[PDB]
Amino acid sequence: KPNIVIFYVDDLGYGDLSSYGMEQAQTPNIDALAAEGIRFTDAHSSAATSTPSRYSLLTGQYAFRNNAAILPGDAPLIIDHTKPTLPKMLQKAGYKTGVVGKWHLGLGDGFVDWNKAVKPGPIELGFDYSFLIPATADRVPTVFLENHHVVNLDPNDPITVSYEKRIGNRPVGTEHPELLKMSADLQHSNTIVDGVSRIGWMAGGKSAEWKDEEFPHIFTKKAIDFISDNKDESFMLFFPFSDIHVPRVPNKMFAGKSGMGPRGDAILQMDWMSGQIIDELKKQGLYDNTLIIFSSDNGPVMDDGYADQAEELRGDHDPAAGYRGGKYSAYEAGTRVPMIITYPKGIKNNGDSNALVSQIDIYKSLAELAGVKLDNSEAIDSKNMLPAFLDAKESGRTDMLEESFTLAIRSGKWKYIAPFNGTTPDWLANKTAIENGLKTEPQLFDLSKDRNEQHNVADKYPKLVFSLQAKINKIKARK
Amino acid sequence: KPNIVIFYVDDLGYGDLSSYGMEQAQTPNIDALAAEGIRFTDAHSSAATSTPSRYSLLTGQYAFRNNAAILPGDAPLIIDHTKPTLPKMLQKAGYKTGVVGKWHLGLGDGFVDWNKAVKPGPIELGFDYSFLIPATADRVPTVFLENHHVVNLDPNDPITVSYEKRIGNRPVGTEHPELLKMSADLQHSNTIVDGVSRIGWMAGGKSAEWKDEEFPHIFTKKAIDFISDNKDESFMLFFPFSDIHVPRVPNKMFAGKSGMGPRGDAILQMDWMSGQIIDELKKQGLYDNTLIIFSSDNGPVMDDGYADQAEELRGDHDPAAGYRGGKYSAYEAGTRVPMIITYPKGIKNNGDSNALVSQIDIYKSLAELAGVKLDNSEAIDSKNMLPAFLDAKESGRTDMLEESFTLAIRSGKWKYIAPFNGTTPDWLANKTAIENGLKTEPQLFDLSKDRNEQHNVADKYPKLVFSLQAKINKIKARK
Ligand SMILES: O=S(=O)(O)OC[C@H]1O[C@@H](O)[C@H](O)[C@@H](O)[C@H]1O
Ligand SMILES: O=S(=O)(O)OC[C@H]1O[C@@H](O)[C@H](O)[C@@H](O)[C@H]1O
Ligand SMILES: [Ca+2]
Ligand SMILES: [Ca+2]
Repeated sequence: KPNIVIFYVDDLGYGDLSSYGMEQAQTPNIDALAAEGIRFTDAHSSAATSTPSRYSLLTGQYAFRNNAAILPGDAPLIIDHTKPTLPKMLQKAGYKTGVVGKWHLGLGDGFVDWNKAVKPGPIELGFDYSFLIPATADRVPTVFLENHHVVNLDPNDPITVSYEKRIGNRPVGTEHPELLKMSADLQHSNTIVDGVSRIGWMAGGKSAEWKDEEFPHIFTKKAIDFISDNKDESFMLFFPFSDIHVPRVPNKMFAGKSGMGPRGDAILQMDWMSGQIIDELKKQGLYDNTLIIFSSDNGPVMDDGYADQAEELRGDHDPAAGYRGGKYSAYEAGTRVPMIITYPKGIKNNGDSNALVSQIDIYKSLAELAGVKLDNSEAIDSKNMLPAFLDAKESGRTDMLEESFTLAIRSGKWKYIAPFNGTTPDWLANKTAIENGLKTEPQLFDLSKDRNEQHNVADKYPKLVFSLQAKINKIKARK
Repeated sequence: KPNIVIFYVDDLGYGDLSSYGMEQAQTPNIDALAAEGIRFTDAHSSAATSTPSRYSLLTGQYAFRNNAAILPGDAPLIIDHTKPTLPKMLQKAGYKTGVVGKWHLGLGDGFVDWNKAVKPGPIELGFDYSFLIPATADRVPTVFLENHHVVNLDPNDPITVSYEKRIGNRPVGTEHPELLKMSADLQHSNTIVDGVSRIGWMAGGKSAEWKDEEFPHIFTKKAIDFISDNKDESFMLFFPFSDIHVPRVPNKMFAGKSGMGPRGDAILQMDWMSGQIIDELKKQGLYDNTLIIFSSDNGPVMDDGYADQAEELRGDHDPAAGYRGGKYSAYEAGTRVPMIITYPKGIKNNGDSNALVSQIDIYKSLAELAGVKLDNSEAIDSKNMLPAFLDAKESGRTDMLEESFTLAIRSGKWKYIAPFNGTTPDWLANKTAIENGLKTEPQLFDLSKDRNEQHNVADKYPKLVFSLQAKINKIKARK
């Protein structure tokens, strides 16, 4: 039974790898995986934002089924811990499980006292070991959580977090721009730590504050500690990167080296972080009997809140590589992300694969790998794609959901986006460089003639529109 | 029968890899090789300069036995095309052979007419295909030699080359500093090509003129085509980089990216080119039955002829990694260079290896691997080291010669340098930033206690000094 490692990059776009087209900088370590293994060209995150994609990846359930949406850093755990989870399925098969990186699935069951035992958390979800950034890099609280406790927390300088009003004695970005390494939009202009303002306020916790620049070393180290401690048994590591999420404050090992600014330097950081872990697996002789899944939680974004020159220094770079949309979108670039799989022992055919695969398929696929029988209720929306994960010649799905602020479905070459008639959060206004694809009219595209989704042919094909819409409706009605 | 790829870097120091301690730049493709295979810490080129090390590589025979030393671009071939070579030996075992990169071994047998079929050359030494820089990048002729003919030669505009006198209409660096990308010493201030002045003068051949900045594309493209043409037979690629020899004119992809200027930038270019070919083997499915040898032709130099900010932008980087000497030197860093070997289908044990081994042993090791018996008189100074090469727990040599302007020998922990009572090139006086170990006294070091050869114990060990000189004497006298 192989080891499992899931490299999970924050906001990595389809074209954000040199093995997926990037010319202005290279990602040699990740590029090496694609050369050896299977490079997926029609693989998808379950959603176009973070919290819902992670929810599906770990539960095998569509995010809308529990209304999963981008969370604050003090939100309660959105996964019901009394139910099967992907890591839980693996412990069953005898795996040691661990997660090192950004969480963003919630913590606790109502009110998080950051100075006491924090639970339910990952450990209650079937992870033997955890070391987390609570939410995202740009949200408070601004600390690491190891298993059930905040790291380097001092009793006499206790932590409190607010998303309602300003608390504590830390400067805030709006009032002290001279303390800011980069300027930030109003949503991101609250409590300053390590010269960067964040979303929300945090009081206390000086001993426990993180230093963004120190991430690549902190997180690779904990990972390697986990691989070391558990090398004598079957282990699974979930490594959700904070990179390349804002704020991009890359390490000086990378800063200014991509020629694309902090966004590009962050891609570089990710690729070096990946390499440290892969190479350790190589040195310790674990690599050949390890299945590595490398992917992303959603599509790319340039300016996501900070004045980090992403647009000014982008040049010719296209982080979606010719697909319409990006982060937050129902268009292909919202969910169509790099996925690369390596497993020397088990891959029958290396090469590029265009199997229609969604990250929600990982659940049942690993189950088959681990030899675990699933309940009829466990991972209901998941499908076994293990053949297509190990053979670039196998096909994957017939049809596939993509979740955004609306819902969209792929059925072969067809791309349908259901009409949206709700309201969207105020911060979405900031992201208009990206076409979100939310219209009150139906949209239908043939990606085989129209890869970029520029020609809506729903008036040409009402037969098809009605069909695919009922499919989305029927999916929502699955009981 | 495994394929064989030899990556052979120019002037690569023991510490010019982050897998060997380099901190100011990252060499991920080469470090990935190190992590998977065996990383050698006591591995040596035969000599502390280019031509002789290359000579002992292909002949399995010490350089002094033919007075082999750094050659001008118009020197006749110094390897006897009538006698066996490493490529010829491989041809006996069925391999399709090729060399892409620099040569520096000489061409022809006296007068080279560059506008006609150049023979003898690499082809008569058992190479099926060759694409070459005839000498060094800082040496005329600045053209490519493909098999027996100059690439993109226009017969109306014939090439002539001289190292004695100025010929032709091209400007020289001594008259036109305004035309240069960087300033040079007077040795390197002759003919200007692509905005860099060379050693010696070249008339004619405008269409053949290469461009340093395109070297990575041109040469990785000829290597990959060589592979992709012979993916179906057993083959061997000798891939002698011009990186990182002076002039350092890195492609814009790497310019300014290392922090250490052109010298470090050439290291990044080296690594990118390695990954291009590594990734090719992996994509075509060849990697697992391919043995890769990665090493260097001699130790490191900072300033070697051009003003390229090597020293200024060094920081705290030590290319000799604490070893004494370097390029041209009789001290350890003159020959002790990085060496790495992978061969997924053959490596017994991976890891780090302190086997005392030399590049002269690659001949007889490969002849075991290819199963070819050698004459009593073939590769006579070569020894089979295949077990140390493929098993990180295996040891190597009892003794080992090191060649420079004097002779030295390693004898386990012992290092002895034979006194030097001779004369040296005026240009070596441009190289005094490095200690060359040329002394009229004998030198003895216990590398066990004195890694950086600081304490000459010739006085404390008169009998040992006699024994090791004696062996050097006996080694010269081998008929
Ligand atoms: O990948 S995500 O965690 O979904 O990104 C979360 C996003 O939420 C938005 O409200 C912020 O303006 C963004 O700056 C970003 O933090
Ligand atoms: O790497 S080597 O080919 O050994 O170096 C040859 C050297 O010859 C010397 O005359 C020059 O001053 C150096 O610039 C360098 O070209
Ligand atoms: Ca995300
Ligand atoms: Ca050299």
